[PDB]
Amino acid sequence: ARVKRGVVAHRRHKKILARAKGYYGARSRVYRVAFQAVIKAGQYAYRDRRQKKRQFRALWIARINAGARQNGLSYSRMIDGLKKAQVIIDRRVLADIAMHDAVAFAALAEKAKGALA
Amino acid sequence: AKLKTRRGAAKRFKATANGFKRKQAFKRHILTKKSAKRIRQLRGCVMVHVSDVASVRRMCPYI
Amino acid sequence: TLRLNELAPAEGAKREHRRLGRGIGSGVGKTGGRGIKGQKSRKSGGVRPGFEGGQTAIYRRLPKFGFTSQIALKTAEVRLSELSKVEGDIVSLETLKAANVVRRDQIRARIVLSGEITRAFTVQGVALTKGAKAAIEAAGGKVE
Amino acid sequence: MNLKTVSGSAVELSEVAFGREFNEALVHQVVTAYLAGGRQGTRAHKSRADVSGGGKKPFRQKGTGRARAGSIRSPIWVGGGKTFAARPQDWSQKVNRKMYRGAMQCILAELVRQDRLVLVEEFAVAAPKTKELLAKLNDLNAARALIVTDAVDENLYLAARNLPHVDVVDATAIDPVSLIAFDKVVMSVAAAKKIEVELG
RNA sequence: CUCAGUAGCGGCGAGCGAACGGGGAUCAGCCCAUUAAGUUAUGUGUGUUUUAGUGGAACGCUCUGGGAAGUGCGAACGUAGAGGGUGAUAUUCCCGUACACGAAAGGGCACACAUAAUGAUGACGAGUAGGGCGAGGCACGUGAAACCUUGUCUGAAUAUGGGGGGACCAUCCUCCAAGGCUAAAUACUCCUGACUGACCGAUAGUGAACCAGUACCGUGAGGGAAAGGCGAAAAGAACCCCUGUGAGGGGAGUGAAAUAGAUCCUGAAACCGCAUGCAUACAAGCAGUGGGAGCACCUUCGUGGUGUGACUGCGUACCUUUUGUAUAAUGGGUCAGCGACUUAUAUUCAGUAGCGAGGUUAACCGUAUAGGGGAGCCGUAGAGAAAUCGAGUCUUAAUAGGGCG
RNA sequence: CCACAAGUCGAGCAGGUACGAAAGUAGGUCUUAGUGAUCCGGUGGUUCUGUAUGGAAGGGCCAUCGCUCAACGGAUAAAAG
Repeated sequence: ARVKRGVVAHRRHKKILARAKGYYGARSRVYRVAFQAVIKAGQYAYRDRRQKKRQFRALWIARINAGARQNGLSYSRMIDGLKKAQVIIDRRVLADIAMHDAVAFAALAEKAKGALA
Repeated sequence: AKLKTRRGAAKRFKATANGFKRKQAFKRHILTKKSAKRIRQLRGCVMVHVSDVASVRRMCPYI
Repeated sequence: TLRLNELAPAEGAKREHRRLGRGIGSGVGKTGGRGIKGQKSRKSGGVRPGFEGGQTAIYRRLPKFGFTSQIALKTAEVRLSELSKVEGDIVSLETLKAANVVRRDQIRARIVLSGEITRAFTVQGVALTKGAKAAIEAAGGKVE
Repeated sequence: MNLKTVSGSAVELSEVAFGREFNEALVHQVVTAYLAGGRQGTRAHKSRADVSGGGKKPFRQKGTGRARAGSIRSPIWVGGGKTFAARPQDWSQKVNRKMYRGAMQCILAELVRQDRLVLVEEFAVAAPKTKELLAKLNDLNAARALIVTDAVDENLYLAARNLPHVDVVDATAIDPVSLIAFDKVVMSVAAAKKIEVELG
């Protein structure tokens, strides 16, 4: 029972090369180079699925800081005031309101500052 | 082919009901200086230690 | 049922054999379970049985003892319960050999008390232990 | 056991030969053993010693820049020997006598249970003509069949030789694979009695 | 085939390794000078086989199609439904197959007869048996070393005799050396015929599917390749045009198909062009990844699809070997194909199946995976170096004690 | 105590004994170093074995002897640059 390797080997190499579409030079043409490039891409994606949450939280905090300083507070004081006033709205929604509706953010700042007083 | 016994080991070990028995060393010569207690306590057969049983089994497959 | 494509072995009767050196996922890839370097990782790598690295071996630092008897190789031992295989009621060396409880090259036999018998036997020219003789007589037999 | 022939008469068959409970694992082992025993096992390959040439070292050990080589017939090189060259093999297995008999009894009991066995008082043909046997089987509703007879008549043999899916055998020549392969088994009463004496 | 990896041999190391007995295959004895069985040639007569060959059954419509053996419907032969071919897949189209028949001539084997030869220079075994010295063979390495062969030196008795039974002696048992012949069971395949394969399918299988032991290499012995495929049928492209009366092409024509057009089935990857869309000439690094504007085409008009990725956070390949490698430590120019835990026997453990105080046959016979074959092996009892005893036994003066059970 | 092979302490029971009136003490010396496995052979005993049988030779068991094998768990009987 002699077994030839061609069809299965060709299919495997072709699947790797298909996942390597768009890369520069030999990384999309040569199997040895393309195979290393796909594994490293997978590792990078795994790590960046964790990095993404940190980056977006930092962005929300920056936009909230800008809104609070326009309304006369700092980010830390505004967060403290809201926590003392029992408001449980999160930073993503607070940043959305800060960017798109200034009057509602001013009302939230008034609530926080009243709680601080 | 067939497994072959190590005849040197076959001349040294014999099988009991649950193990192997052996003779004791240091009783061949230089006996005057040895005390009577050693002379009479090194006489007779003892059992093969559990650490050497496996090797004895590999060396003597049919006993 | 009962077709050549509807028959299977009992569960647990067959296993796949171990194939070394076929990739990371298999768990026995690369070195194939042999470890890293040394004599045992080479082809035909084991040392001779009884070799202990150079110190005097267990079977050579101990003394030899005894001698081998030749009549013991032709003496035969028979359990009492084995007497039931004998056809007839005469127990002798020839009838034991015919019943195949004794090898054809044994010159004498001994009967020991190991089991039980119910029939009455007559024993001729076969040695008996005290317990075996008591059992044979208690079951109704006799000797010569 | 009491079983009727095709024409309504009664026959008495032993429970041991025709009523034993089915053991699929045992039957599978025996059938696989028979199929393995059918193999021929004739083949060979040439190792690095058997291949022509290759006695001399191709080039010196050091200084050339090549990977070191000892022969042009190494199993790494194209055209070299096979690493593990095969030899003719024997594929037969040992089957215990009692295991074979028990498997045969189980197979016959299952055939009786599934009604693929037909008992016939007498089975004979008058001339070695295929059409006569075909008509007899067609009226018996046994178009595809193994016919087990006590003693094989020449006319029966010659009539059956050319029929597809029809075979004829003696009572002492039945085998576990052929008992299963065919759709129905037509058995004479004398053959059943002899098989009973043989205990399956 | 067992006995048995037993008894033994062995720097008593590594290792080497019987016999007796039992079960099978095949079976057979005959002679030493008037000379046997047998064998080989020659010739004759019977039987068998072989080297060419002859006959050999039975299918039509309909659909798809370049082509029917394929679809649907309904028939026939079968002692023939093995195989091969035919424009795709045929028991009834062809060659054949089951079966029946056949030899001027020639050869092989077997049996009987006849004529030679040979067995057969040999008539009961003397430089022989035995011994001293040195070696060889026996499972047996000088060992307590019997037995066999002999290079050298010697040397009997001769049936009231002689050889052997593992140093040697006695007794018992057994055999008759120093003269011969003899089939079968056993070993093998350069060859010839038939058949078969859970053997290969052109980097495989022979080195060799092809004008291969060739080309080529070497003074020589010797070493030793690569290279299969148009189409069913050449129907292998008349004639016209560009060009050098070239190569190569464009029409026309053949074909089911010419991107089947001659190194011609299919035609993958590395590698090299042309066309379209987007990005790119103020910006520093394993080239991606998470975000993300704009543009182009498509569109079920979007919280859609496809291509591109300005700007931005993070981010020093893979394998091996190492305490530890981005390491300036090893290996890889790339692609495609090939390339490494096997097979036989023995043994131990774990699963699983049968039988169960029992289980199981080996060689072998066998119209042969069946059925026979019980020799043998494992289990059922230990203690002791052993003789011996035996649910006990060894040690000892001991029934005490203790060790193995 | 200890990988193994080895090593160390030991009350008490039986027999024979010495010294004490006796209860008793004694299985070497205050203790911890003064040492060498297996193989091969020698010597004294022995109710074991004894290749047809009776013996014997040889072997076994008990006691004991031969190594500066000191590279001291000791690759050979036998070895420098």
